[PDB]
Amino acid sequence: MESADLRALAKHLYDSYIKSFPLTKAKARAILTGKTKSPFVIYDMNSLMMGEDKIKFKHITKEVAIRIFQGCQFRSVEAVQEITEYAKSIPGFVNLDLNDQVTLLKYGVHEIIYTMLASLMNKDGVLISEGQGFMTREFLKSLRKPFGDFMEPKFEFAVKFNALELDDSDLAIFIAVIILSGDRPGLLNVKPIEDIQDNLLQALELQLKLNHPESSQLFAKLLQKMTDLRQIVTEHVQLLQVIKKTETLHPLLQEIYKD
Amino acid sequence: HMESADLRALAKHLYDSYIKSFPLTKAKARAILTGKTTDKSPFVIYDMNSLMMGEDKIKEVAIRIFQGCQFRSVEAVQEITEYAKSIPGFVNLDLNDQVTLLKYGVHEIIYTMLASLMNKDGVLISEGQGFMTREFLKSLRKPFGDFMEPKFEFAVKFNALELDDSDLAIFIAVIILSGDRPGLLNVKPIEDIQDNLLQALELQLKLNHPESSQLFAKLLQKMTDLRQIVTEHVQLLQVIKKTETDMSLHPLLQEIYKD
Ligand SMILES: CS(=O)(=O)c1ccc(COc2cc(C(=O)O)ccc2-c2nn(C(=O)c3c(Cl)cccc3C(F)(F)F)c3ccc(Cl)cc23)cc1
Ligand SMILES: CS(=O)(=O)c1ccc(COc2cc(C(=O)O)ccc2-c2nn(C(=O)c3c(Cl)cccc3C(F)(F)F)c3ccc(Cl)cc23)cc1
Repeated sequence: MESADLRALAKHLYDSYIKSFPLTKAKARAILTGKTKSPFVIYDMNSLMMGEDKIKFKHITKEVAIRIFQGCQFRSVEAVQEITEYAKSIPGFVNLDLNDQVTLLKYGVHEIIYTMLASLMNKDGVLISEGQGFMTREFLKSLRKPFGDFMEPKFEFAVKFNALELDDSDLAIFIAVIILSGDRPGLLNVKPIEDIQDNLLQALELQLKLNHPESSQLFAKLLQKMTDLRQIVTEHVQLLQVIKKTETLHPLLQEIYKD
Repeated sequence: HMESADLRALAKHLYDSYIKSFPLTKAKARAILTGKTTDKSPFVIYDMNSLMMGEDKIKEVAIRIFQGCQFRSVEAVQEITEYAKSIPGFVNLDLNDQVTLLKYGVHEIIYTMLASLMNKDGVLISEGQGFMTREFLKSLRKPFGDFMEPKFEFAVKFNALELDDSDLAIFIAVIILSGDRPGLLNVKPIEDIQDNLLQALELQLKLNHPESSQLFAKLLQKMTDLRQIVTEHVQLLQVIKKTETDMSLHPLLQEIYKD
């Protein structure tokens, strides 16, 4: 692969990335820093009870920490259809065996949600509703019994991840790399998936050297994050499993949020 | 007004979710029913002697058949639910509108998709391994005999249109997104999505059945009939319940009906 072909693959994903996802990282960083119609801030129970009436949330039908929990699930399901659509533009993806496509997404969406969620997060809280809102980390971390400790590990990850200082052109490729993992359980034909990931890895390597020439071994250091990424996704589901056996939904709803 | 290229994209997107969400396609089901094959060959159930043997093979009578359908309907509801999540726009509607669209739309879609498993003489069962003759079901006792046949009756008429899975994937999507369901909160954005699916359905049919005079018009007129048979169906279940008190329904099905 000559440099000309990789740079082309980079723009192809960067362009598709911009179209697929509602709030890019460049906009979210301008909002958080304060360089841009301020977001409505959620810092306690009373302000959330206001933000729902104001910034009318679509997941509203209930106890406070549960409602926060379920609004996240609503946003996750949405992001899953967003990532699914982005995958279709990864050169090669739509030519995979259809079962391999379903498998790659089934297993990759949590690591990619966790990743892109770092784009909307800083030390102190997280952007919501396409940047219209801001929910403080102090508030999320303070929620009761299980719900408090379910929220904080996200902020903890994102603070470490954001130290890498990636932008949207870096992330468009890094995301494509996650999807095309050849070690997902039960793939039928691994070779062409590794073939594509070897191509994206090549595109990721070059992008980083061009876009961060002063950041020694940034490529290696981001690949070690995918190590870290495997751990929080496991933690996550073993924390989901625990919520269910204690806390609470409508049978039709349960099918949507299944898995 | 969407550009032709954008619509055709929507068709391919939906056909692809259809192949992925539903296990027994219509193309496969017509391959079994036609026959001419040795491996794709159903065990036929036409009486009790055949029923007692197929259980070993395919692995009171009318009750167990009644119960087998409901277990199978629950499965189809989970399959349709997963399909709904990929209809572009669906997961972004008001959550209660989502439940409403599904609550009313699943029966209309099972009946449509059950016609794929049907010819004048019977129905595939157990993912195509089995086949149950219409005559036998029609011969079941008390109320249960007349419970099975109206499916065959609608299905023979519907299948005369000769649609394939690329046509049905869109027609199914159009059904889910009906803005005239009881109790929707935001009718406008549901219609907005349905106008695009209608647009996508018209073109697909005009291209895939160019020798079919007014196939689009005739196919929308089938949505008339479907509305009636769900009424008939739920009113015959209600009557069976006041007769067969042993019998229990599935909570997910139980939730859909109470409406
Ligand atoms: C209380 S509200 O209704 O006003 C409310 C609405 C919206 C949010 C923002 O949340 C997210 C936004 C995007 C996005 O914009 O791309 C992506 C993810 C989340 C989010 N997912 N998530 C999970 O638990 C989770 C995760 Cl990580 C991975 C997979 C599945 C899940 C699931 F399914 F369990 F949900 C969070 C936990 C904490 C926080 Cl802080 C955010 C998230 C917050 C509050
Ligand atoms: C005796 S068995 O266990 O081997 C057995 C298993 C499976 C069948 C096939 O049946 C179906 C298969 C599929 C499918 O494959 O997608 C889809 C639907 C039905 C089916 N549902 N149904 C109902 O009454 C019904 C319906 Cl439509 C909608 C909602 C709820 C119900 C419920 F709950 F009231 F039941 C039928 C009635 C007659 C016939 Cl002919 C078929 C069906 C047959 C035998």
